[PDB]
Amino acid sequence: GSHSMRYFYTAMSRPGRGEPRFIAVGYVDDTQFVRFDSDAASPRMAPRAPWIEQEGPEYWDGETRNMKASAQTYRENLRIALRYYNQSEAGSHIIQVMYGCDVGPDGRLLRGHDQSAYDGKDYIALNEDLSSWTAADTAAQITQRKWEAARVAEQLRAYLEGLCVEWLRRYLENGKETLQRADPPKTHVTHHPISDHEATLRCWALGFYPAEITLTWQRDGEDQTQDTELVETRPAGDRTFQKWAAVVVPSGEEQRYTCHVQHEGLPKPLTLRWE
Amino acid sequence: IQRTPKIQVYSRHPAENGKSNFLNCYVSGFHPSDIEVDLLKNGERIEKVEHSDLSFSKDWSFYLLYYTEFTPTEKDEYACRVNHVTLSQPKIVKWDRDM
Amino acid sequence: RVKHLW
Repeated sequence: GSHSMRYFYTAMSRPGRGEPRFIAVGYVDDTQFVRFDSDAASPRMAPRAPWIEQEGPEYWDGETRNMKASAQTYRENLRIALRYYNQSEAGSHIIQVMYGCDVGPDGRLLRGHDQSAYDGKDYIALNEDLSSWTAADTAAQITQRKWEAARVAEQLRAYLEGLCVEWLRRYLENGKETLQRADPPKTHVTHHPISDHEATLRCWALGFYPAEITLTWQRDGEDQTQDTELVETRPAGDRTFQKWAAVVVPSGEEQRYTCHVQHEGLPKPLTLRWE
Repeated sequence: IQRTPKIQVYSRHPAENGKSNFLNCYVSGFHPSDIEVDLLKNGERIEKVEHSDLSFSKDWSFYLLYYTEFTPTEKDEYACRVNHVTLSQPKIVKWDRDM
Repeated sequence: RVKHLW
C-alpha cells in the first residue's frame, strides 16, 4: 500500500515562564515513532515505536543535535513573528510545522510537504512542485522573499526526494510486521430505544489500523449524511482506532437501515444491519 | 482566534464489569495547546494518568489522549474533566459505555 | 529522519 512519513513541530512561547517549549513528533502513517521535548529533564530524540529502537547511537545523536538546533531556530522565529505581526512581547504564540513525504507501493515519491502556521493559521507552504511557495499574508511574503533569495526550496526538495523517501523505505522494512499490516475493523450495530416512538442505531468500528475509514448509514439505500451523528475517529491506545455512526430511527423501521463500512483492511466494503 | 476542544470518553476494549480495561479521554480540535485534563472516578481525580505526546491535525488543531488502567463496575461512575482558555468553567463528559 | 530563519 501507500505510506507517509511526517514530522510535526510545535514551538510555543510563554513569556515570564522561560524559553518557548519546542516539541517534535515523528510518524509513519498513523504510528508515532519518535519524540523530542525541550521540557524533558534531558532533551533527546527518543524512540516511541519498537522498530526504531534498533537505530544506533549515531542516529540518536544526530537527531538530537538536529532537534536542539531546530528548537533554537523556532525560538528565533517566534521573536521574528512578533516583529512581522506588530505584536507585544507579553502574549503566548505558537509556530507549528509539518513536513514529510508520501510514497506509493513501489516506494517512489508521490508528493512532498513542508508547511507552517502561526497561531493556528497557515503561514507559508512549499508548493507541490517543491520549487515555489504559497505565502498566506504579507508577513509570510517577507519570509518567501528571504527563502527565494536563499534557494531554500531546492534544499527542501533534495531532502524530500532523497533522505525522506530513503528513510521512510527503511522504517517500512524495519517495521513491516506492523506498519505494513492493516487491521480491519471489528463491526457491530447496537440499538438504544429513545422513547416509544424512536430508537438509536449505532454502527461501531473497533480495532482498526490505519485510521482512515468510512462509516455511513443508508435508509432504503439512500445515504443519510445530514441525519447521521458521526464521531471523530479516536485512538484506542493499543495502536488501533475506533469510530461510530448513529441514526435515530422510527420504532419498527430498523430493517430499512444499513451501515456501510470501508477500510483498507477489508477486501470488500461491508454492509451491516441491526441483528 | 481560538478553538474549543472536542471531548470523547471511552474504553480501549468493550466494557465488561470486573474486567481490567483502559479509560480514555481524547481531546482534539483545540487551539492553543494548553489544556488541563483530569480523569475522574466517582467525581475524584485519578492519580495514575498518562498522556500522549502533543500532536496536531492537518487544520493545525491539537489533539491528546489521556488514559488510565481501570476495572469498570455497575456502580462506579467515570468521567473526563477538561479546561481550556475557550471554556469559562471545566467541561465534564461522563463515560457512557454505549458511546 | 528529520531535515533558515523566517
